[PDB]
Amino acid sequence: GKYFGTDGVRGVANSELTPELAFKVGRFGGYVLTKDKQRPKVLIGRDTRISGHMLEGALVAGLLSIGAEVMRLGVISTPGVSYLTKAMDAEAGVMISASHNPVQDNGIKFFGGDGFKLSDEQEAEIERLMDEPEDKLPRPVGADLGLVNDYFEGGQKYLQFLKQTADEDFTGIHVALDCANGATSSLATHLFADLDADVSTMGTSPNGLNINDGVGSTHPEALSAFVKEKNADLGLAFDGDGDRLIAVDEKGNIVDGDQIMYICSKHLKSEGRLKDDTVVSTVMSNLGFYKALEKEGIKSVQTAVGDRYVVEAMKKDGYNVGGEQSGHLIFLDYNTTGDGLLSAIMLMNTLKATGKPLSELAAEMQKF
Amino acid sequence: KYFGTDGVRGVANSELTPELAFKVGRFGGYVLTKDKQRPKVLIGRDTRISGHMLEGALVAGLLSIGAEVMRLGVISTPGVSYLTKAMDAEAGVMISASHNPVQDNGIKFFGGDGFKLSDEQEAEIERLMDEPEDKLPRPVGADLGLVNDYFEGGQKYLQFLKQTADEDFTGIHVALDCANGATSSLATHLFADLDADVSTMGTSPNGLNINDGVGSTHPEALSAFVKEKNADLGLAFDGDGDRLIAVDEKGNIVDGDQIMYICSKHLKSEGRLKDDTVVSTVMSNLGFYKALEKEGIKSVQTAVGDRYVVEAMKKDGYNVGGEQSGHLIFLDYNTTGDGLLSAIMLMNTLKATGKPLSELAAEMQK
Amino acid sequence: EAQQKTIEAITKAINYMAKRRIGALLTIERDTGMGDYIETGIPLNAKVSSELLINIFIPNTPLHDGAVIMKNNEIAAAACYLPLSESPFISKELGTRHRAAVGISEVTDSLTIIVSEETGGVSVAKNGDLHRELTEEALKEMLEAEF
Amino acid sequence: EAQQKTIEAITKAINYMAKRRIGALLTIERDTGMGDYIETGIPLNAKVSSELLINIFIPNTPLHDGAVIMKNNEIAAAACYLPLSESPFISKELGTRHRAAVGISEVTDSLTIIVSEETGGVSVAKNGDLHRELTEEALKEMLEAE
Repeated sequence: GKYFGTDGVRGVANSELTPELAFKVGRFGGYVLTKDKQRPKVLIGRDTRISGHMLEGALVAGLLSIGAEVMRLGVISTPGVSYLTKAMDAEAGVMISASHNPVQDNGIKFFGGDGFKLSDEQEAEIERLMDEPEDKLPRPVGADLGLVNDYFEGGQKYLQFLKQTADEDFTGIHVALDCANGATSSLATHLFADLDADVSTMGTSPNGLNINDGVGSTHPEALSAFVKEKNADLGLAFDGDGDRLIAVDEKGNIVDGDQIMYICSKHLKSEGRLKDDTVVSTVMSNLGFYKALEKEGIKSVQTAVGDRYVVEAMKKDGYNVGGEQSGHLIFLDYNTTGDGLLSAIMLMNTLKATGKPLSELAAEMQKF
Repeated sequence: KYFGTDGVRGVANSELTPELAFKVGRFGGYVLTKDKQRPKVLIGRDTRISGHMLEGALVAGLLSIGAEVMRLGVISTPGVSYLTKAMDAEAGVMISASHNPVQDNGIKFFGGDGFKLSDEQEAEIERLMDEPEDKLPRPVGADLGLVNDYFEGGQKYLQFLKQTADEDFTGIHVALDCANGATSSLATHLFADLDADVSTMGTSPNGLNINDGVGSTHPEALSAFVKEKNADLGLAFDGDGDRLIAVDEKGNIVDGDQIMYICSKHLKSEGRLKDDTVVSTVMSNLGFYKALEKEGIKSVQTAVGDRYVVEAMKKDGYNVGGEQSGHLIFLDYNTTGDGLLSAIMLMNTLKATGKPLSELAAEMQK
Repeated sequence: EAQQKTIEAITKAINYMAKRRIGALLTIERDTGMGDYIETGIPLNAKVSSELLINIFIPNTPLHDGAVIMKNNEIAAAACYLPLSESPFISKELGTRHRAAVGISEVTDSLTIIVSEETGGVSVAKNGDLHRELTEEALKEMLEAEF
Repeated sequence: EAQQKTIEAITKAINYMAKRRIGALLTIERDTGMGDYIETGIPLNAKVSSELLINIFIPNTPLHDGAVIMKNNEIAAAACYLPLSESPFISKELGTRHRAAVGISEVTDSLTIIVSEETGGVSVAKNGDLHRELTEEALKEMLEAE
């Protein structure tokens, strides 16, 4: 899609995704989402990548070059970015990250005021302006320039949200966390600590170079060994930007997105919160997932791969829960994109409310 | 031709574009990269609303060639030079446009020694800004630049100024006009931590009110404020805090020549004035040199602009130099003009002689 | 005489939490003794400054759910519990924080500032009346309750 | 007497920030006058309470870049800056906070507690010596030694 692929604008930093390119992105995107209101409120967040700082600087320079009010967030998951953009009625939100990809890669992703990916018309116009070799866009000066209000506390807002979506504190549960050395590094260890659970950490020590480095949802074997080492009740593996979640049972086995979807949707049906008792998923789901869904009387709608179609279906039909085998789970009751920590909280809700271990809950769904 | 006297200057966004600031950061970082393949450039700004945009573009540029960047936040240009020297850092950058209106801004460079970049380096930087091919290395992955914000540097530069006072200024009422600039947070901490009764004005910046009827260039507001609060003296720094204009208890202006005279006379009385000479520009007043002769102080004159004043102080090893503007260099302590340092020296004279500012300034007749 | 220095801190803190979406509830004592309500929170007796107030009303934090009460130019206590106003006349806008603010204005002469967690609009309660949607300089001029 | 309180507050605050891995730096004065270091931070002169301490060191906040200074049984100031010790016995990659703690413990009789933002382990600094990874009762006994 020229510049705006599935996951926004992506490339290897500096060489492909150049700071000049990020500057043009910020400027033209801020202009396109400015049209109606005089001084948009774009807020921006990133993962822990060493290229994040450079791309954030270029993006904020661009956004201020057309008068947009910029709210820096620091390191925060893409779910947190969406939640803050919605809960603050802001015109747009930006996440500089490239989920689970190696540290050398990075990417810019946009969210509208509703908390969803920018409309394809807006992206089309942004790309239209990136082709004219004349920067004929307004250049405000003096007081007309952009404004900046750093909001590094925003995380704790998004934290206070996640904290309230727990049916009770998880006292007496030993949980191991693998945060991929990513955005959730500071968040998750705080969250489950405020929910009274003995957390055991790994991949929570980012340095801008070690993101998704043998850790995270894509490399859960380290967490698989770590769970058995600390004899924890379960392990949680988020990815770089904290939008996926991969669980690990007390036995050390991996619990992919299909099993977590089954477990959480079954629990939500047990609470009656599952809307119409249907679950949205992709082609990538396993046969036994649908088998167990039928076994528990849960209808299901399947869409093409990619979460934009999952959210399209949940949108039009008003469905409560959706997800992918990747671990990217959307609970539209609470958020508009995939939320690793929210999914983890739902899994912990199921664990606490049923008292069963994670292996027993995940064994109800038999993979083919 | 991008690097004038005060570095690269222009009205923000329209002339001094963020693209231009990015090119500045990138090419300057390459020029300052030749030693180690990770320079330590640190960067600071005044309270200008364009400061954030230009800083973002500059940091993007500096990281696009691997330079380690140390953001400083709001700090005076003297503080920038002092920190770049005291940290053995390769370079320092100041986003500001001294005393100019808020719409204007500028990038200024300092080498590791604390002085303006050598004309060879600036020449090369401008050479690279002419090739329409960005053929400079584009480090990737771990080779990219690194940034570790050092907003604490201010308190270092503060901790330095605090030790350059011969004693705390107890019992002195001083009015401060910080032009809503970089000196807003620093000076009010300084003279309060030195036990002086401070009365503030122009210490409430909002990114739009810098040098707005306040500061060294607009001293009448402080002139009225001194008489209103019946302070012993008023101090007016400018936007980036490199100039200083004093106001006596009577409300009269005390320009750079009078402050030079007062401070050099006190330093001679302490023997700290090197060879009992003072460097100045053509713009200085005749009576300034008259009183210099009257107090047995030799004098060297240079062309206008502080690069020649510091050139003379460099070659001849001289202690003190200045201009009528209020830009005073005390090479014992700093390498560029320092508003707060000059203020501390003036307060030293006041405290040690007990005389009022009017009486001290009356010794030099304009 | 140097109370303007304190108003500067209060206005900067309130404009900071308002520019974002940080709930706030600041009461300020005047003539009525508020010790009965001070002794319900975490005692501080701290010097004011904007940064302390902003830190007090941060999410997740302990002493943020409730109101801080300002006494003789000092933050006497935080996380204090204020009585809710049984009066009708307003409820339609949720309340809770606003209800607790309005409740103390019938019983005390205190001037209570509020920042909405949903809107970010600055509200003030005095003599039982709650003024909504205040501007930055309207509140500043409003804060001249000091002589 | 009035030492059981404040001490209880310090340990409760430290365990709160340790479970959540929140960096913290708290310098208790004893005999050496540290006013020169107090006048560099945000003055509070507040009564000591666990909740106030927790609020001070929130991850990113105006009252978090620096160290809290305790004089008498009151938090004299917050966000104060301490000198770095440049000592080789500081296990590297840590520093910053730990360097400042040991640096202020080299010059003064102060007892400096630190909470690591990376590990969450409680550290203590006295007379230039830094003991890492302390238990709750180890910190309790140390703070009763004060």
